[PDB]
Amino acid sequence: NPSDFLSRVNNFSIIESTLREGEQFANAFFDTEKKIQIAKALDNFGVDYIELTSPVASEQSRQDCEAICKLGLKCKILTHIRCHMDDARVAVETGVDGVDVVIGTSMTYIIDSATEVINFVKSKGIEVRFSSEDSFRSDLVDLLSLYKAVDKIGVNRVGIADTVGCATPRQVYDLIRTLRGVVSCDIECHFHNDTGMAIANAYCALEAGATHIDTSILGIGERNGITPLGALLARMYVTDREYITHKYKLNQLRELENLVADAVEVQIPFNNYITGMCAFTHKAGIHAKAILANPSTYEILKPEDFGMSRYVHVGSRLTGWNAIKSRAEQLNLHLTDAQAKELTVRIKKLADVRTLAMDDVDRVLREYHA
Amino acid sequence: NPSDFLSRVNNFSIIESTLREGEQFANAFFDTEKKIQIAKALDNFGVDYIELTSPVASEQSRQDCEAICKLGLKCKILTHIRCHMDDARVAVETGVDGVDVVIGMTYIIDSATEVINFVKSKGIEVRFSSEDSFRSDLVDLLSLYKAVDKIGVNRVGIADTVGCATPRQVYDLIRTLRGVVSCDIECHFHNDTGMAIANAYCALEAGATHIDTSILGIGERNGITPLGALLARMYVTDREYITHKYKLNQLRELENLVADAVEVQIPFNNYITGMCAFTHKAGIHAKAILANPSTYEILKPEDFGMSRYVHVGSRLTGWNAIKSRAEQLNLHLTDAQAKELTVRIKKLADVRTLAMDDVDRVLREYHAD
Ligand SMILES: N[C@@H](CCCC[NH3+])C(=O)O
Ligand SMILES: N[C@@H](CCCC[NH3+])C(=O)O
Ligand code: NA
Ligand code: NA
Ligand SMILES: [Zn+2]
Ligand SMILES: [Zn+2]
Repeated sequence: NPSDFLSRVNNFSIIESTLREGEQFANAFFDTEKKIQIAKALDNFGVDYIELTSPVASEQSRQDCEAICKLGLKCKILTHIRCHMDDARVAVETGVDGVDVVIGTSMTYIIDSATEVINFVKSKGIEVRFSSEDSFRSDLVDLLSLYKAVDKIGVNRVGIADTVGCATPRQVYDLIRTLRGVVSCDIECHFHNDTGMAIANAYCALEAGATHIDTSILGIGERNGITPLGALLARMYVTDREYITHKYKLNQLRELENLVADAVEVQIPFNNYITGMCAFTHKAGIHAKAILANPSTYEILKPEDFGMSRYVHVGSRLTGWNAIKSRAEQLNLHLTDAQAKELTVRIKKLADVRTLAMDDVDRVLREYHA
Repeated sequence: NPSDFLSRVNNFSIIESTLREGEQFANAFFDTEKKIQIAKALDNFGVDYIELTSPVASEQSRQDCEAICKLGLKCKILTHIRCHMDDARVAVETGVDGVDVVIGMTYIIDSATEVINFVKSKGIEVRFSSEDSFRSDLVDLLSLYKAVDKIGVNRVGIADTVGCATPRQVYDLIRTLRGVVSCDIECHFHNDTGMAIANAYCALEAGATHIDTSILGIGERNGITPLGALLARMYVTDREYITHKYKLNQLRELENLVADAVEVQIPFNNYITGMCAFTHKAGIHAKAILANPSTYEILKPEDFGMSRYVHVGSRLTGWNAIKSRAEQLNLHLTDAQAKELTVRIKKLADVRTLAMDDVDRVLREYHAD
């Protein structure tokens, strides 16, 4: 009971990191124009913050950070620096709303260096966050003493980052809960998905009092990336439907993912949360009898909350035009006769070149909107 | 730290359910021969149990269950039934090693006693499970497991059929169940909200002894705990245990075998075997972290049959992209093979723009060593 009072499950902010973490994705090479498209779409979608690659990284990186701060977006624009006064100056000139100071223990000297940079940023009227890299493989007592010191100085947020992807949910819960007892400020969390824990860790972090979670569209990032944006929203929606459906424009998630999928040349995985081919499907037939209750009894995600029309009850392999129509009708693409013709021409010239895959259905449909 | 004594993180069994949960996957239509292939590959990979679609489901289900029990596999073959005596008779005749009795208050426990004792009298292992355990009345559920434990079963089963359970709620439930019963505990987790691997992990921490998985997680809706994903997690917790128990270098072929049968791509971000799993960004974006990218390698590629993390500077295109990935996968490609692959890769880009998913797709037909 009492700890429910600290839970942030229906009162948190997303720090969208497709334009920071996502630039570490193996196939991400965003140009200025494509970053701007993504920033605008993220803002329309309803995230509170977007984070950008450090403006010290490169020239184009500094220019793009300046351009994005000039767009008039509703969400706040963040970036990050190393703990050097040099970098801080560059960052505050760009027009960002906040700066993360990142350090690694991954001792008395850290506290001193960190104070100069924190007060400089603060004096420029800018939000300041203080974070550690590889927080779960850093000495616990040193880490916490450091957060305590910077809390006494005054920052807006402190950050925990599982950079390596080894943290487990109850381990995260316990650390965040202790951090929540040590500091008086807000708490942001960043979780790598190497072992499948990035969404679970995000959730436990919120339960323990974290106020801000980093996400990435389709989870793109270093290695297999971080907490996916869509995946977190699916989880948080189950916890509080009315909060998530009103805060975000959930019916825009598919277009937002397709925009990134195009840029980084990937297919939306068949089992992607919400938007994957198979996410809103039930098996009909001899295999529906494999559970005791009717398949429709298990619909934790309501399809129309996410812009879709139904669960598809699959009893046979739908092939050709049949597969396209079903998926298109599920996605609310009201396809004209002329559109239906191209698709079955493209879908043929595809299957004739190579034996068709379930993923190809969504792939040939990408170019279409509701 | 006393509860560490109850943890099963380095001492557990996998109940592989590609041939039960997986048949509920939208595009799964396995024939006898394909089931037999998957069952043999699973046994070689080293899982302790496979689960099969109930032999009451259809004629072909019944036939396929019989055939698989006759293959001489090392792993135990399980099936499941409803709490009905007729179903029990069919199941025991098939030659399975174990039967799960699945239910949805006094009437339940009388019927359950009847079925359990029958199965036990055949010298077959018996498991008692509930469907949608996390949306059932807690006190009725636990009283039920207690009663069934006094009768004596080999295992009790918790199933998050709907995919709403959270890791700490899983931990508390399994932990209470471990206090209530004296027997083994199996857990089944759906992945609608991304919690299936975390729930599996927490269940092991709390004393569960058996976890259901599926290849690529395939199952009803977006499926259950994935086989590869669970092993990646469990490998980090105990590398020596996982690497000596499973044949992890056969994971890719195992997934490709299923992927081909159910007509899907291997997702770009798939645990271990996805295009991107063993990649670092090189360049201006390597500077986004403080430490060298190679500091963050919780999974060692050579433990999973791979040769390196690929350090990505530019966009590798054409045969340059194929070569990089084939060398990562230890596919020693002949000049003849390298030729035909370059032929196809263009005879595909000339139909449309290449996804990085395509690289793994054209490589599927190729084996290591
Ligand atoms: N990619 C960085 C992000 C740290 C974010 C800190 N606010 C990491 O994994 O450590
Ligand atoms: N498909 C069933 C499997 C139950 C397994 C119980 N041993 C479910 O999700 O509930
Ligand atoms: Na406090
Ligand atoms: Na006990
Ligand atoms: Zn990161
Ligand atoms: Zn299931």
